[PDB]
Amino acid sequence: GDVTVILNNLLEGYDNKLRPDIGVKPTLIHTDMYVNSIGPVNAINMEYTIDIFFAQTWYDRRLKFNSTIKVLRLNSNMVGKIWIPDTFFRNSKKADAHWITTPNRMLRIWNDGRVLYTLRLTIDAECQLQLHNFPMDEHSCPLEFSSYGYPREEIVYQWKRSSVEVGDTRSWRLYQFSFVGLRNTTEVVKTTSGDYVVMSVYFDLSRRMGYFTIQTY
Amino acid sequence: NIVMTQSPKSMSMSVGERVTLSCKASEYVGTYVSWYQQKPEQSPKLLIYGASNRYTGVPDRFTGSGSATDFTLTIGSVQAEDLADYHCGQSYSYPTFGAGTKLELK
Amino acid sequence: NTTVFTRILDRLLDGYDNRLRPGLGERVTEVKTDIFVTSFGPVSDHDMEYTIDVFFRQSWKDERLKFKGPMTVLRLNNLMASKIWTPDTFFHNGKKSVAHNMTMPNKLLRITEDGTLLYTMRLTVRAECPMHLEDFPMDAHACPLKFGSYAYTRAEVVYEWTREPARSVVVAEDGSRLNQYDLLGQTVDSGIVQSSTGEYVVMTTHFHLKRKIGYFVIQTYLPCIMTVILSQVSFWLNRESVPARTVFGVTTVLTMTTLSISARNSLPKVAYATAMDWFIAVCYAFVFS
Amino acid sequence: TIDVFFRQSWKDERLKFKGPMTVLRLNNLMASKIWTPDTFFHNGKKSVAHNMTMPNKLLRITEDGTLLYTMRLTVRAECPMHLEDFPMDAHACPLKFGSYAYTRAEVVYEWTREPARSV
Amino acid sequence: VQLQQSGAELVKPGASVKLSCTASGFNIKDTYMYWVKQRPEQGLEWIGRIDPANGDTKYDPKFQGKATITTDTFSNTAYLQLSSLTSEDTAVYYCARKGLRWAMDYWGQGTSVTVST
Amino acid sequence: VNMDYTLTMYFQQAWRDKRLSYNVIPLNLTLDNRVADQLWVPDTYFLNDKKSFVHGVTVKNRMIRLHPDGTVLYGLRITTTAACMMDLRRYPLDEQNCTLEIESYGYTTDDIEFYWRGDDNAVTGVTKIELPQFSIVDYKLITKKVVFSTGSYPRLSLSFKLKRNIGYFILQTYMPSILITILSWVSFWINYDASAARVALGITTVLTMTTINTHLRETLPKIPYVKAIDMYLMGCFVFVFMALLEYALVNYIFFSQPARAAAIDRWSRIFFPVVFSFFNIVYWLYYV
Amino acid sequence: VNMDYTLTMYFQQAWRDKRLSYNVIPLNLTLDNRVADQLWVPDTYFLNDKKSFVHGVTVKNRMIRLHPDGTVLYGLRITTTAACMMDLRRYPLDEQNCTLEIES
Ligand SMILES: *[C@@H]1O[C@H](CO)[C@@H](O[C@@H]2O[C@H](CO)[C@@H](O[C@@H]3O[C@H](CO[C@H]4O[C@H](CO[C@H]5O[C@H](CO)[C@@H](O)[C@H](O)[C@@H]5O[C@H]5O[C@H](CO)[C@@H](O)[C@H](O)[C@@H]5O)[C@@H](O)[C@H](O[C@H]5O[C@H](CO)[C@@H](O)[C@H](O)[C@@H]5O)[C@@H]4O)[C@@H](O)[C@H](O[C@H]4O[C@H](CO)[C@@H](O)[C@H](O)[C@@H]4O[C@H]4O[C@H](CO)[C@@H](O)[C@H](O)[C@@H]4O[C@H]4O[C@H](CO)[C@@H](O)[C@H](O)[C@@H]4O)[C@@H]3O)[C@H](O)[C@H]2NC(C)=O)[C@H](O)[C@H]1NC(C)=O
Ligand SMILES: *[C@@H]1O[C@H](CO)[C@@H](O[C@@H]2O[C@H](CO)[C@@H](O[C@@H]3O[C@H](CO)[C@@H](O)[C@H](O)[C@@H]3O)[C@H](O)[C@H]2NC(C)=O)[C@H](O)[C@H]1NC(C)=O
Ligand SMILES: *[C@@H]1O[C@H](CO)[C@@H](O[C@@H]2O[C@H](CO)[C@@H](O[C@@H]3O[C@H](CO)[C@@H](O)[C@H](O)[C@@H]3O)[C@H](O)[C@H]2NC(C)=O)[C@H](O)[C@H]1NC(C)=O
Ligand SMILES: *[C@@H]1O[C@H](CO)[C@@H](O[C@@H]2O[C@H](CO)[C@@H](O)[C@H](O)[C@H]2NC(C)=O)[C@H](O)[C@H]1NC(C)=O
Ligand SMILES: CC(=O)[C@H]1CC[C@H]2[C@@H]3CC[C@H]4C[C@H](O)CC[C@]4(C)[C@H]3CC[C@]12C
Ligand SMILES: *[C@@H]1O[C@H](CO)[C@@H](O)[C@H](O)[C@H]1NC(C)=O
Ligand SMILES: *[C@@H]1O[C@H](CO)[C@@H](O)[C@H](O)[C@H]1NC(C)=O
Repeated sequence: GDVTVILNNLLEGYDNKLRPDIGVKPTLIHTDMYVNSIGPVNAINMEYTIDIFFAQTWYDRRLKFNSTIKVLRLNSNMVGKIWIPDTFFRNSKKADAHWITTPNRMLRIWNDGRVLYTLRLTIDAECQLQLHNFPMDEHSCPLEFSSYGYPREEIVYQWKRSSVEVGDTRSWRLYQFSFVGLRNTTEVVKTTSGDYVVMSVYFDLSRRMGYFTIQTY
Repeated sequence: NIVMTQSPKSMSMSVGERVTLSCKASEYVGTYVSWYQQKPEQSPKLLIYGASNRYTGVPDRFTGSGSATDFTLTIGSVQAEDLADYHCGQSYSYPTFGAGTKLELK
Repeated sequence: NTTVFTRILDRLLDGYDNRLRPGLGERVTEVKTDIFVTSFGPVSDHDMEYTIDVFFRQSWKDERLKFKGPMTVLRLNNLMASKIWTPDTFFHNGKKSVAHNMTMPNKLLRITEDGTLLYTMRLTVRAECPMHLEDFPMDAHACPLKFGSYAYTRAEVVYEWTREPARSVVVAEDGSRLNQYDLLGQTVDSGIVQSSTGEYVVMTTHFHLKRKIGYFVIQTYLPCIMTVILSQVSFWLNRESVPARTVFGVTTVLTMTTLSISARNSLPKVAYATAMDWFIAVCYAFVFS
Repeated sequence: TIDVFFRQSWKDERLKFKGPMTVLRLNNLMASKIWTPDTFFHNGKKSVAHNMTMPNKLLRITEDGTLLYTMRLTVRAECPMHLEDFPMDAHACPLKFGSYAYTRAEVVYEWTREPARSV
Repeated sequence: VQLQQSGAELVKPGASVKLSCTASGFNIKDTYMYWVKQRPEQGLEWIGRIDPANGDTKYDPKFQGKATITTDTFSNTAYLQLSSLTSEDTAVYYCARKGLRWAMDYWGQGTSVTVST
Repeated sequence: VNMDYTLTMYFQQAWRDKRLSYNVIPLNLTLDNRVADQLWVPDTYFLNDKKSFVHGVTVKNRMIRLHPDGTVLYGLRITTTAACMMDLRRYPLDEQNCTLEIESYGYTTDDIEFYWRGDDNAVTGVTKIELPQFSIVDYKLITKKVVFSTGSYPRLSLSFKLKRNIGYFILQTYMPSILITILSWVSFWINYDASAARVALGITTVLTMTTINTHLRETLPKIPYVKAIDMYLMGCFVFVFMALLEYALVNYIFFSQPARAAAIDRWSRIFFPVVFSFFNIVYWLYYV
Repeated sequence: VNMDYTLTMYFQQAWRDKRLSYNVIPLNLTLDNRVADQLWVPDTYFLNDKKSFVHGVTVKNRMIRLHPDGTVLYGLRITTTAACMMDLRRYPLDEQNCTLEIES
């Protein structure tokens, strides 16, 4: 009906290569997560699998419409036509989105230009476990993400109050370990390209003594 | 054939008190138990579709409670027009209804 | 002819927006799903996952795809399914699902004349089956398969089974790649999960399993028992033959040790004691008595 | 496994050009707009055509129409072995390659240098 | 939205009665159509359902052969025909459509059949 | 262990499209393999495949070939890892039979018709297949019309019959157990006064047998029934255990009456090889 | 056993394209990584790699940043399984020396 007219007017004269406020101020992006399951923490490879619902929300004064409907709810058919921040996880050995049955993405454009972009990810993050005190060892190893091409002067990330919210913590594949908590952190790192805003989520794992207690001791 | 044992057979209760009805299924019925309210000389009207989901136009004093086999229909502040039969029927398989409970006022 | 049908198709797609669900303003889309399990794949006990090859069928009502021609049902190609709106059903616990592309995309689309669509896919879902291995190897599991919508809350897209919920998930007779377990029956259910974004409809399907105790018997219990008997023989030997009874004791104790080690390697690295662990502990105690 | 620089060269009269340069060392994406022979390895199992960072290919159009088309590719070929003399055996692992869909009347292959000095 | 059944029938024992259920407000090809009987002062009982899009009809095992359910898509009507009837099925026959969670949200009004001489 | 088998084939299909009919040139056109993305090709899929791909080096290995009357030929070079559910109750003396079902996905039987071209020379190159372990005994081509809840679809089936060779197993798992039993039999020619020697024999034999058994059973999957090789190993283990318990019976009543001990040792020397040969013969005659 | 090693790097290249030169604005433009399909980028390849891939989450991990003087800055996040044969004649008291070769 008229939603087609709105969507056509939003993409008329729209350049998805220029971040919102390209030459005014940095783009503030609020990031939230939802940890479905923290996969097996195999010490041999110093890696661990995690499955999350990464949500990013920012303001885009170009996707600003004025109609009776307050929010536009869309699937992944309009994700490749607007600007989308290039958030990548800096300590991921291999990570990939989900595509069955349809690309697992969500796009919600509010009335004042506020965009919400949500996707499902399975990240094989890396953390060098200091295997001393084994098996009486405790680890707290992170998941770091940041923009790739946009330095601190262009894209600034910022956690929400209630950003990271774990699931049930019972049907996870944490066999030898045990989830005890998490904490979010924001810093600024220096790279050959520029200064980047690096966000981190630290998960605290405590190795329960059972498998090794009955296998070797 | 899944059989639904509805209890009690016939209860009498005064106005303004909490009342509860039970419907125990024989086999597994996940949440596909519906509660219908049939007033005398009328056609049954759906109250609770699925377990614990009020139908459009049903007062908030009706509440369902679901499980695999046991289901419950609780009425809160009972008014004077809630004097009717109350059938429970599963739909996980071919639909089979219960015997119904004749609610009465005293 | 085929130009009448080309004209019908071009009239269908002329003025169609595949970014808008059918009935965006005054209706909630009703997706009638269905599953046909062509083969229940092998339940990987190490990863606590399981594979299942399905014919995932969906069917909604699109009023923007009504036509009137010589044929009633347009059995179109799988490439038309990318120009219309199709629900984005994702599996809530699937790990790495693949959609087959041999030799052409294994999809289907039948547009009925009144708009009723039908869209089937051939999937190989590798879902997660959390297991409580506290009765190993005499345990029974209920491996779930939860699928719902992404980006469409409950006020927009509601899912429903297409037949009686007891007859929706069908398993083929010869479709059992289970060599270790034993599929007992399916069990479907429909609920609503809350979230930070909205309320979503979630359809659940548990496949009840039951482990077969033959392989574990043969390779752990018998060897354990025979080892206990072989240890118990050392009593009927006379007291003068110390070398022999010593060999009996040491060899049996170390055979029990290696059996415990080899029996624990098959299972996931779990942090509680299974039933087999108790049997092996008691046999170990017997050889040490 | 083997890792080769598969060079091919044919003559396309539809690509004659006269300009300031003799040969045109064009990109690897221009080679997707002209005709290129569909060579395949008769006994390959799973071969990859490296495209790191950009597709590993090369196309040189000489001024008289002669094309040069070079690929970099890893071929995981088959090599049936008779192991009656194991571990004192000797093998001859083949690498057969020909055309797909073009019979001998249409496309014939040849070695560019002397057959001894080609591979 | 509105299901209109037929009127009361007074049929001799041993004959066939064909009750009609006209659905106004929707198309019967979208949902199923259940037929329910209710003897006086007893619980509801299922007879059978029909999928009007195909014609697949399922019956209660104790009603197989005795009753048959047909449809008419042009007038959006469901017909229930009792082939051979005794003097015991003097019940009230309701016509209902399946609802959201497989419930029967919209019922008819009831055609109280009567078998006597 | 995966109950699958990988086969590489040149899968060719031939239909008749009247729209691709030309009567200007008299030659059978052979177009680039990229024009197949602009024609209609049947939606053929293998029902029991798990991981397959069209070889894509140096190009997408496909052939499209028109004819002046509309006939289209369309070949691919596929590598399917099909599923092969095996009955291992006779392993390794078993004959397997697993198929390759070729079915059309979208089109019912009133929209497409599958048929082998030649009906006996359709499938070639089977008599040149050299497998390292199995050996193709027979192959069959079948044509059916399966019925699903969405219609009735045509289907072709290509079925092999693989008979497993027994040389490798006779070399690897039967001979070591047989010779370990022969070694265990040595404990009878030693004098019954030796208490360490005979014990050594019987205990080393027992441990060796059990080790071999577990290792071989691991090389295969967690199959819940008793295979044939498992039956042979269990029989060998019973023979070893009996030898050890006969040494123990001799050592029990040795001090009381050595004459009966020597008689039992002779009886064992005579009747362990006989019973073992009888069991071995009945085994190799029940399975072969 | 495979005689190879795996390394993850932030491969970055910098050339000067006189066609992508501008002077009306003073800032260094950082375009979306989808414009790298419309510019010219050098055909750099690693000779001794076996399996390589640019990470693609949440987008294709590459940067393409222009400068006002024409300088183009093109970065990738690669994970190369470079192949390097080892000399184990002094195992395990040995020193391996193996490299990564970058060629046009
Ligand atoms: C070296 O060579 C390598 C091999 O070639 C090469 O890898 C290839 O890279 C390219 C580009 O990066 C990949 O192509 C892209 O893939 C994206 C997603 O990839 C995922 O999915 C594919 C499988 O793709 C199928 O499934 C998706 C999701 O359903 C479909 O969208 C696809 O079209 C395709 O569907 C067909 O096939 C299905 C069977 O699988 C059928 O069921 C279906 O019906 C179709 O027939 C996987 O293979 C990928 O795995 C690989 O990549 C991951 C990356 O992390 C690796 O980890 C992994 O190991 C594998 O390597 C992955 O899982 C596509 O989204 C993308 O298409 C979009 O982008 C292009 C370009 O912008 C658009 O033109 C295109 O239209 C798409 O945009 C539309 O759709 C998106 C949906 O998100 C919208 O958001 C967007 O707005 C737009 O919508 C608009 O257009 C629509 C029509 O297009 C319209 O409907 C809308 O309404 C709207 O108008 C693109 O296809 C390719 O997959 C890689 N292949 C492999 C084997 O890896 C590598 O890059 C090379 N290296 C270098 C350095 O060059
Ligand atoms: C699954 O199989 C289908 C069909 O076999 C594949 O579809 C094909 O995809 C390729 C590339 O995605 C298409 O080629 C493209 O053509 C356009 C012109 O429209 C061109 O601009 C592009 O550069 C590209 O060359 C091809 O047309 C398309 N064919 C069909 C029939 O849809 C699909 O890619 C396969 N997916 C996977 C993951 O293997
Ligand atoms: C391997 O196993 C397959 C699967 O069972 C065998 O296929 C079977 O082959 C027989 C004989 O070719 C078929 O019998 C046929 O039955 C039809 C029924 O109408 C009849 O018309 C034919 O004349 C013939 O009697 C049988 O149907 C078929 N089974 C299936 C499920 O298709 C195959 O024979 C086995 N052997 C080999 C070497 O593959
Ligand atoms: C996640 O990040 C948020 C924001 O950085 C943290 O919330 C702050 O918490 C401190 C101490 O509780 C308060 O003084 C601030 O006012 C909060 N800020 C906001 C914006 O909420 C939160 O503590 C972090 N989660 C942790 C550390 O677990
Ligand atoms: C006296 C004699 O000949 C000896 C030689 C071997 C002995 C057996 C070994 C295995 C034993 C297992 C359990 O300890 C029960 C007793 C048990 C069967 C023993 C009985 C006495 C035997 C037959
Ligand atoms: C085309 O193919 C047919 C059948 O293979 C053959 O008889 C005919 O000679 C071919 N045409 C030419 C020009 O070779
Ligand atoms: C652009 O990059 C150059 C590189 O050194 C730097 O000197 C300059 O300050 C950058 N421009 C801005 C506006 O930061």
